[PDB]
Amino acid sequence: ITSSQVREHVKELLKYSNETKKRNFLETVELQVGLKNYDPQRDKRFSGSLKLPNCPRPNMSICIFGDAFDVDRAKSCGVDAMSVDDLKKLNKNKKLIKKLSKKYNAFIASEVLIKQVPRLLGPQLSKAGKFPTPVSHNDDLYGKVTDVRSTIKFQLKKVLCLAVAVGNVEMEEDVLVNQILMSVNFFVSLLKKNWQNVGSLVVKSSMGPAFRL
Amino acid sequence: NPMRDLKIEKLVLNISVGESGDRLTRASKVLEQLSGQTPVQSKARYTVRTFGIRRNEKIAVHVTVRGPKAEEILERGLKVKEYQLRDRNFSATGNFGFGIDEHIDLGIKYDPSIGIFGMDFYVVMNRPGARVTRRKRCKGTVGNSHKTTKEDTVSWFKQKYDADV
Amino acid sequence: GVGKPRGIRAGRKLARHRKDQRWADNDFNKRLLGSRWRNPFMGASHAKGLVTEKIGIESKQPNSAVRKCVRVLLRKNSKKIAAFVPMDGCLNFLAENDEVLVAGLGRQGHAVGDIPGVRFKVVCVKGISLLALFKGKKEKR
Amino acid sequence: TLAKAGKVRKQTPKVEKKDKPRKTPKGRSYKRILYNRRYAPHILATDPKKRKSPNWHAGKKEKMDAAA
Amino acid sequence: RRPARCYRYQKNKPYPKSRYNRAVPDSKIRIYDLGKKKATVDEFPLCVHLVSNELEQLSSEALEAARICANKYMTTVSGRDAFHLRVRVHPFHVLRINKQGMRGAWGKPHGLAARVDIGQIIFSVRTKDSNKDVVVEGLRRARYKFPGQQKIILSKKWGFTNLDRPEYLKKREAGEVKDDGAFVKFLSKKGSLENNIREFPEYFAAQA
Amino acid sequence: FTFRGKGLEELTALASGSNSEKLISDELAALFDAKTRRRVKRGISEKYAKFVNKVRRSKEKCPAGEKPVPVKTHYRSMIVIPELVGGIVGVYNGKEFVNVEVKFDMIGKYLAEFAMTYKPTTHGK
RNA sequence: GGAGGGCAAGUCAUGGUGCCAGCAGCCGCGGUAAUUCCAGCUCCAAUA
RNA sequence: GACGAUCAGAUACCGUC
RNA sequence: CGAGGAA
RNA sequence: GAACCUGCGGCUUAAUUUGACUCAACACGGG
RNA sequence: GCACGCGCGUUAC
RNA sequence: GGUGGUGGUGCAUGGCCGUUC
RNA sequence: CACCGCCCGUCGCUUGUAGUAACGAAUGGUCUGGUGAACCUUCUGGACUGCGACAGCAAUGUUGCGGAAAAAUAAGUAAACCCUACCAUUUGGAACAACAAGAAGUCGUAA
RNA sequence: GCCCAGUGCUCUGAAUGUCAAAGUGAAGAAAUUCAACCAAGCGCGGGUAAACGGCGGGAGUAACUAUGACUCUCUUAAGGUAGCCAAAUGCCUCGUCAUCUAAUUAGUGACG
RNA sequence: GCCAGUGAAAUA
RNA sequence: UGGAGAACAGAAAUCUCCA
RNA sequence: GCUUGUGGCAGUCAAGCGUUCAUAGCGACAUUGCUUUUUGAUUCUUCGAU
RNA sequence: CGCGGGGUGGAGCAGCCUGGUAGCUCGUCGGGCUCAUAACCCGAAGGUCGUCGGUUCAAAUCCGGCCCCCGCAACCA
RNA sequence: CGCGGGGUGGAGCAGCCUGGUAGCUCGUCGGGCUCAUAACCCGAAGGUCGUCGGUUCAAAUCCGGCCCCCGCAACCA
Repeated sequence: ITSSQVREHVKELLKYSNETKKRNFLETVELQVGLKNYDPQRDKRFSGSLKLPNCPRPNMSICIFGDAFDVDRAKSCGVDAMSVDDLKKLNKNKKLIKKLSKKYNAFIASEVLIKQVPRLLGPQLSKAGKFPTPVSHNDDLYGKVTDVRSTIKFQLKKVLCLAVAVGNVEMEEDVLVNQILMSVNFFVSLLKKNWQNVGSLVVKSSMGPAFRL
Repeated sequence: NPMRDLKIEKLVLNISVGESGDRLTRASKVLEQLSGQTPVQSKARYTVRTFGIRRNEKIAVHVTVRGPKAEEILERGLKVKEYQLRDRNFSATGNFGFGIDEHIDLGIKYDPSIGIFGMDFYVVMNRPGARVTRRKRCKGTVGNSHKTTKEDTVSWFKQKYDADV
Repeated sequence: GVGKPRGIRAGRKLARHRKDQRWADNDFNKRLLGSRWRNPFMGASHAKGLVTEKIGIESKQPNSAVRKCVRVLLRKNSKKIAAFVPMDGCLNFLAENDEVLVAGLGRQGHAVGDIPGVRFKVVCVKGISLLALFKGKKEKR
Repeated sequence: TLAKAGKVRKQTPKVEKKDKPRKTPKGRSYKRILYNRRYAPHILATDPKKRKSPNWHAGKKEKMDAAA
Repeated sequence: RRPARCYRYQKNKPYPKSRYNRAVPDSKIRIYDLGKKKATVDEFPLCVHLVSNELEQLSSEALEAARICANKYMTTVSGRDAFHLRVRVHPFHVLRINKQGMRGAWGKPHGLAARVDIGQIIFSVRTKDSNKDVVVEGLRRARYKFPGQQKIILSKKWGFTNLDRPEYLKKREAGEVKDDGAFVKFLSKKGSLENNIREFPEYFAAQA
Repeated sequence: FTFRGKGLEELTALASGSNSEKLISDELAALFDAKTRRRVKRGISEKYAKFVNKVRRSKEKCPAGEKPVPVKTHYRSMIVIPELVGGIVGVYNGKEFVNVEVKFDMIGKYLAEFAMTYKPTTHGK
């Protein structure tokens, strides 16, 4: 709870383990949070790294599609399909628009809708996990998929999600919790007023918990 | 002499609608496709009775071509008016120019040629001199060449062989 | 007994009673109250007068008609009189300002069923019986 | 109105009266004739219930002769 | 009206009250020639004219009355063929009246009269010889009307009339107007034509 | 630059052909609608022939001063014949005679088709 | 002086009039076929 | 008299005072 | 005209 | 309620023949 | 005869 | 002075028919 | 002519009417306080005149007596007139108002 | 007589908005500057005119004619009620008709 | 579940 | 501004040529 | 207090009224004036008494 | 005179601010309806929009200038 | 200007705090019902939700920024 105990989630919580000495292999810590919890559309992000610094952790197939040319916008990589003859029948509704825009990351496709997005395609998907975000959709979905694959930084969109990092095993305290904060930027604060907008969260590394608030 | 002279200026084609659309929105198309060039509309500087109570805008189309599509003007010269225009009888100058009335008709209608109906039966004369004083840079008064259309620009709508003399 | 008293000594009573209960008669109450003298003729049977103008009056209830009437001025009395000119052409003889002799119509009071407020008949023009002027072979001036 | 005075009489066609063929006896004579034409024994003779109207002879020339 | 006190003088330059004084109570004499118009310019010659000798304002209505009684006789003993009474004054200067109960007031127009310069010609007419006294006696009338005034003068010209110019027009027997230069003779002067003249014509232009 | 149906002249030769007998030679027959063909092929009247000639005189005698002598008729049942073009025939309708200038187009059509028989309705109340 | 009733006397298929002119003592007549108006005819009543 | 309601209208037939 | 208001 | 049909009113018209008007007028005058 | 207002009906969604 | 009249009075009328049924 | 029947009032309209009371005037009559013609009577008055005696025979004159005209007088009958009250009989008066009668006026509906 | 909307007065009233000083919280190193709540009062609600005072205006609108108890209206609390006048209030006004005069810009009696 | 997912927005 | 070409424009509302 | 427009009052000319005639009696138009109990301008005299 | 409102059948009222059509009631005149009589109803005749001009394709309609009507305002010598 | 409440048919009122449907009354317009006449009833035409944008699939509806409306508050030199 943004208090002294931050370094109790960090410093005092960095060698908890669950057995004997402390092992003999590398470490793996971070600092959990989110993306903005807005609705993955209107306003929740912009630009600027923390860091932070990471990438996947497990899988990365997100979202990118629109026309017959959006497939190759997911061929030399791996993404979801919006289909062509579906935006007039079933390419969006609940578990539909989901499918294409409901993965884990967010979305990195382009744009093309017309008079249909106030309760179907572009619509039903927003806070679900996608609704047309900033993925430099013009050359494709790879270069700006540096904001959708690796490096990172920590593009935090769709539904929660983000990253963190600072050191290895044991050598951080005030800058461990203050490294977790450092592992937060346009995700912990931003422009006009943004020093906080949530309730709680989690964190650790592999040991056991962090802040007991 | 007698070294150079005679040519067909431009084919000043113009209909005079008198509304907005989808009416002028037509005299356009019509013009445009009888044209190949596009359609320079016409203003409407100001108001009175018979409608046309609008500020300078929407009430006719201008598109007017020239040169190679020369004959493209007399492409109904002879035709449209049986190669006969304001004839008789004094000073052989029979109203250097040719009467007209509005044109148009076409939502279905069929191509032309004549048809399209009467139209802007002019785009005509006024004697001679030189070539580009309508120039740019070092501009100027044409020469002192030729006859006020008439005794000149008549004897060259007289060798498109037709009636007016 | 009945209301009336039957005493040989009570004649007076019965007498005064009759003199009293008798006022309930209009015919009585009428002549008794010198009423006849106050009418336009002053009791008289007939009256002379000057024609003030020939006016016409409308019939009443089920009848609709233009009655011929002369407004007369009685001589010594000097009253405005409504006088019905009898038979057909009659009014054609009455010239305005002539002298006329008038009499009532059936008992001085109600006018003939038809007429409205007219109580008199015209019998003479310039002292010439109307009937006389009504029949050619008689008289005319 | 007024000028509408005696409209009727003026409009009536003056018919003339049948200039007495002979005369009408005035005196005991008239009362006599009447006595004869009605109360004379030949009329009091036929039923008193079936004797004619002293003017059914409305002057009808057709029934005037049938009786006489 | 308001008498002739707003009468003959100056007291005010000349408020011709056009563009600047809008409300000129309209004129009074919208006549001017009233007579045997469309005249011959021969025919009704020898004109007698009525000159006023006194820098005054021959009022509005006044000029009217002039016309009135002018024509009255003009005709009444000589005919519609006899007159032609050229107005020849004419009535500008809109005069005004007056009416914070005495504090700075300019005039509101109040009738238009005209400035008879002492010597100027007023309501002056023109007619044939046999009309002399006719005309003359008549114009007398006016002089008696109209804040007089008076020339009742007999004339000549120029040629607004007969009019001496007598020996003149009686000399321009041959012609009418130009004359003028010497060139495009489209005033049929007689008689050949062009050829001859155009000979002599340059025949002198050449002598230079 | 306007022309006419089937050639105004071909018909004058078609109608007044070798056998210019019955007003409507079997030639003109091929041209008319079934209803008209019906009539002529059935029993057309002779009066319709003397009326014909009445227009004839009106068309020539009149100077080029384009002033035709109106021919009057009740034969509203007549079907305009080729040679009937150009003349102004007065046709009765109910009240008076109607003058109509016969154009090339009104042929094969009933002469009555132009003599308005009733004035349609204007309105107000 | 009357002839629908009271009140004696027309059941005229009479003419004119058309709620007008007018009648009517009181009932009531009259708005195109009036038994009461105007008039003819014939009737009744009292009869110098 | 003051109010509610009812009525096209209700200072009336009901209702609160 | 997509089964039709007060009636 | 819909489009036609037919009758009545209305308004037009040279003229739109006229009867009939709550069941006891209006596809009724055999219309 | 047609700006329309009624009344039997014919065909149908 | 007649004929004839899809001309007027159904409140002058026959005949017939509707309604009360 | 039978509830699409009867029917009431406000206001209006149409055609009309001058009542009862008061007041005004007219005629007549009475009361109150005065002015008061005329005449009966009264007390006067006494021209004129009759008688007797004396101045003369006589006209005339003095006086006594008697009758007696005008005048004047008081009380009285009391005409007319005025004033103060009251009665009777007639007759009069107006805009607005009022009353009378009528209706398929107007608004509603009392019975 | 009718008007409580206006101005005043005055009641427990209003579920809520201002609203000062101290008192409280937050922030700086303080000085200090931001906060939240906060009596009355205000504003909201009601009564109140033998309290100050108020008391409309135009259109149509038959049974010669002018006419309004008629309705239509636009309208502010309410739209002058009994009563009363050219009056010591009436502009035009010397109001119009009488009445008192030979005569009345006076009187009085009427009429709105 | 999810790679499928519609919809206004997908969860153990 | 005249003289030219007018189809909802045709006094013109507005369209194109020319002195 | 000037001034006199505006008020008032007289005056010339004679077209007209005055049925016959311009002036007995009056006079359009046009024009000359007097008047200082109207009114209007003006601000000289008097608010350091009217 | 200065402000502001108004003249429309024979009368009293509409139409004008929203240019193209002039309406209502009475009165005058004719007919329905009815067994008939009232009543009641229909249909006609009738306006030049005070008058003069301007915009305008078009004026009762918007705009003016005169002529009277009412209301305000007012200092004449 | 600072606080707080509000603009939705032609008028007066709803729907908004509870996103998907814009309702009522009068007025305008048509029809029922009735033997008929009132009355009474049904059905239509008509709102862009002041205006601009944002969330949103979706906005009169939640959120803003302007434009007027009312209420509080107020110290200008």
